[PDB]
Amino acid sequence: MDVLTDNEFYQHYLQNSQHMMWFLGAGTSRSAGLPTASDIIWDLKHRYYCLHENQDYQKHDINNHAIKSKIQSYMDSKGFPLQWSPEEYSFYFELVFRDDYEAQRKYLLEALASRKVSLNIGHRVLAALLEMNQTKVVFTTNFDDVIETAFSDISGKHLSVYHLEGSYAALSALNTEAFPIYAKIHGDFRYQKIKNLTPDLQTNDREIHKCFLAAAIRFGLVVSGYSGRDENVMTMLRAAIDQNNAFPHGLYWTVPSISKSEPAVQDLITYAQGKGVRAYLVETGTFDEMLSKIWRQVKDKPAAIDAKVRTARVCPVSIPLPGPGKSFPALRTNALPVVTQSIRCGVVTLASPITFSELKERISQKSPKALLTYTEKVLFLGGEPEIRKIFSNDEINSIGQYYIDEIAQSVAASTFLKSFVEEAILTALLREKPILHRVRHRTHYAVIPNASAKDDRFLDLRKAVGFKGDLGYITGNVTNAKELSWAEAVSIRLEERGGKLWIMLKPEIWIKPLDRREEATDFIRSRRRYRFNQCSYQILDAWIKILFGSIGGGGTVNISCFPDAEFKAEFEIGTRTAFSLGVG
Amino acid sequence: LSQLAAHSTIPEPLLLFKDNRTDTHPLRGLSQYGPYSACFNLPGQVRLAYLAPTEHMRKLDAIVRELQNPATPKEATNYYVEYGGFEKVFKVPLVMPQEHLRCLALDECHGVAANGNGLALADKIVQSMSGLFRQKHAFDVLLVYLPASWKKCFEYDGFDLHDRIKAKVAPLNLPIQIINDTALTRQCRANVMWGVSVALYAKAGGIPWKLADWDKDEAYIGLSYAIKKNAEGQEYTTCCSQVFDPDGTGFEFVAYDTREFITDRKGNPYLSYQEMQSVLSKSLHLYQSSHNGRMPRKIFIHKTTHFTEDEIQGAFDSFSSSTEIELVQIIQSTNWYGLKVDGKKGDKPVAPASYPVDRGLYQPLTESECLLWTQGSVMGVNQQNPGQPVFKEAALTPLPNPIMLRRFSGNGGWHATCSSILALTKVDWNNNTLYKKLPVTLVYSQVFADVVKQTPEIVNEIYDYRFFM
Ligand SMILES: NC(=O)c1ccc[n+]([C@@H]2O[C@H](COP(=O)([O-])OP(=O)(O)OC[C@H]3O[C@@H](n4cnc5c(N)ncnc54)[C@H](O)[C@@H]3O)[C@@H](O)[C@H]2O)c1
Repeated sequence: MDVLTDNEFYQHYLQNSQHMMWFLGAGTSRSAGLPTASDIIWDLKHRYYCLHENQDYQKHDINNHAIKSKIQSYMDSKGFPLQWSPEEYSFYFELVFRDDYEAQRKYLLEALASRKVSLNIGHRVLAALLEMNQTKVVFTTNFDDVIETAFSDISGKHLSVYHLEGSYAALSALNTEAFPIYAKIHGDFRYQKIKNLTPDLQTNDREIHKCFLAAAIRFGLVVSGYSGRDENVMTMLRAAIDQNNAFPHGLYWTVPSISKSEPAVQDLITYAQGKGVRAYLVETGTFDEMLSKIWRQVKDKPAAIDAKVRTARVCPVSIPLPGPGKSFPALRTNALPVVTQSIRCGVVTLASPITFSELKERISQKSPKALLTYTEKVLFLGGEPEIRKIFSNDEINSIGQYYIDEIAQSVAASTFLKSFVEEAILTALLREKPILHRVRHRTHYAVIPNASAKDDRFLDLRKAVGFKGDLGYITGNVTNAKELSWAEAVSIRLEERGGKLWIMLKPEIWIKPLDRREEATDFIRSRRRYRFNQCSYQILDAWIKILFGSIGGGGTVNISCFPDAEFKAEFEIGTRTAFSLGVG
Repeated sequence: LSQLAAHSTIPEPLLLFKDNRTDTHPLRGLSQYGPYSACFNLPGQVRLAYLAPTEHMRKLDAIVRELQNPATPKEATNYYVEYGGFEKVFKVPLVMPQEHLRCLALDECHGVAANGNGLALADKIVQSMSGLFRQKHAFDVLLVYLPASWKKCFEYDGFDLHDRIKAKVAPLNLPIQIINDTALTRQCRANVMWGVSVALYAKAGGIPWKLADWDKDEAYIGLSYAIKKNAEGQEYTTCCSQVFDPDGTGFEFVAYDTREFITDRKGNPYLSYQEMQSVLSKSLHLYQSSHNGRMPRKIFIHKTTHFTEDEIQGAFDSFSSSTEIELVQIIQSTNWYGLKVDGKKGDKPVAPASYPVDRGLYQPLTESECLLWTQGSVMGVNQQNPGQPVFKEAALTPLPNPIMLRRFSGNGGWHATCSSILALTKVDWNNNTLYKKLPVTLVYSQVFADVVKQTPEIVNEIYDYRFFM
């Protein structure tokens, strides 16, 4: 009963944002660093419980929600004050400390001294809403300066405070309609003796009480972040309810969770409903959530206020910078650097647009010796007779070359272009060599041919794949299969990392049919079981010197894709694989 | 030239045990010293309960009896230490259940399991489980045995029988422990014994071990999502979150269901600005409640997928303006692998090493990406032959595979991030080995989101970690 969804308490506020006054509490300052009364009380309780060092310490181990309930029930067993009661604070303080005012002062100066008070989104939003005249009256029971600092930062001026000094001015300003007012209300008969308050200050407190009564005579209350611990505040609220036509636009009590509400607030809401007031117990999550969802729909936002409320654009400050190292234990990768940021490609324009699938099936049916691209316009790296020969149709307009500059970012952005570049690189690589070529799952491999698995070119591969210096076998068939021929292979991939192009190699073995992979995987595991660091080093070196010409020179080999053509591609892949060593 | 900057090594993190003693090996530290002690916390009498057919109750009783008797590795396991019984090590008695706590299902589940059914078996388990809820306040951890006939229908591409049973059991705050046929079999008693005893103590409420570097003031948040289909055919996303201290723990979550989310061409959802802001604000609210109003000075946010421009701004608007927020993306699969090449000394020139790369090596690549290993050679934890490194994964993969970290925020310093990830790797209580491939935040959040996804309704509650996992 008397429960609305958050959405229902967002259209009512949008229309009547001008007829609303806020009653804050200690929960609207918990996100800023300052602990609330519940946190202090729980700290005292678990210190008394002997859950931790009961003399002086910090860093509790477990709080949970079952341990907390166990502690609260154990307290309630002996007859300790009920939860959410004004008697609880002083009672627990006296029980835990048992005089020793010096220890009390050390506790309060250890729990609230090195607390970096800082703003959150909700406080900035509230300060902005105070700047542009949407919310007029704000009431609070806190002893902090979060809202004042927020208003000073957002606006640049100073807030008008009407606490115990200048209390009589609150009603006069309300009657004269001085809109921005921020009135504070003290606690329960204990803060009076803390500051040695004279009875004149008690008269001042009831002054802000009459202020509240008259404000409710003309506004609506959206009290948030309050628990009902004080009874003076509850009595003043009840008196305000007793006034005729109290809160014409309704009284809203926002809580983070209804299932974790307080009995006192339920009693107050029931009384308010009984008297005939539009009182609802809404659940809007935390304070920051509510204030941000409110700030979303605020209209006529000045540019400066909006810029000052939300966080500015986060620059890419994520720039750590490394340097070269000097120490002996090193690390060898599997990546070969590629240094060629320029290719020449041929183009052709089609009168009738074609799709990627149609081009692929035409290539599959009418296989040329040329490469093609498919994003929106076809770029090729083949020969002039062949481009005339493929799909013909005489829809060609121009064959003006298209230079490709800074291929790194283009490869990083697109996906088909990266595959095209990888295909061109591999075609240049495998040219004039007996190694095979397979394109399984867009993960181009290089399989050793079984017909010529006896050349001296693969002698090192056989040597580095055997056991104890003996020659091994780089090509054969699976044990329990006559149609599962296997051969040593390597997968070549192209990767982009921050403006550089790497070629990644990985040893693997290839299966001919490609459709019978279960026993193939079993055979892969049995073969690769004993391939540790020392064997992998030799295998990688053998594959590198098999593919990229020869090593020892330590330079940058050059490969050409279709060298005797008008549109060729040249690359300068290095022979040595990138390494690293450092610390020192 | 191809000199890839310089690498660095993080020393292996240390764990904290009873009476403030430190060791890198969890099992050995538990054996000599015992679990971490903090107050009493009341795992003073770990009482168990049974849920299994009376024809299969004997084996469960047998394993519970074996839990209180010593066991030996029986061979050169190279990692495991001799088990001394539950009275030893844990310093806490284990109580066998009496006749009053022997609830069971009679005959309904056998034919259903033979037919490969789903939700109905879980609901019948829930009804017997309610028969046990009539007596909940008699035990701490509950033992459930699902025979191989019920393993027949354990899962089918999604729905998992134990996972859905746990999903239906968790919201009512009672822990369970699943014991499958592997534990009774596999003939290596010592390996099983260390894997179940620790989990029972953790679910009872205790803390087995804890990181020894806890003086820093930081927090680690892990986010994961799961796509679920509610009624009337509408797509929903369950974004679960979990916050850690620099010493592990992290007993609570924020479970939140959302509708406003985009989706790329892989099924990965992306929260909007408001949804991310709400999730992180609820996470901060949870952290403040459990730590008596303390706010962390630095916050680490770990996610598997990248951060959209809206999600980065959503994160910065949830915490205060004086809190350093650093967002990290962790990728499991990478095209790079590394080999160690030492040598020189005086004997011979450089040559490949006999063992793979160290665990703590990390290699910066670019202005935003780094290669952290978290997998490889680790020294000082060998039990078969001391003084030799153990790869600990020579059976699965002969070579370790690194992981890539991308940073969408943060001021500087790869050392802090890599050290935090490596330390968080070692604090998973459901595995018996040294480490895992991923930090505990991601795996925990993922499994908890997977469990939450199976709820029929929309949940926006705050849960506990014992009742899940
Ligand atoms: N900041 C301060 O000055 C301060 C701090 C502690 C206590 N006090 C004193 O305690 C007395 C009683 O204060 P109280 O009534 O607020 O007691 P309280 O601290 O118990 O109120 C806390 C209530 O706010 C809710 N809350 C907590 N965090 C929230 C969040 N992030 N968003 C929304 N709601 C949240 C809590 O659930 C609870 O209902 C006052 O006199 C007050 O002066 C003041």
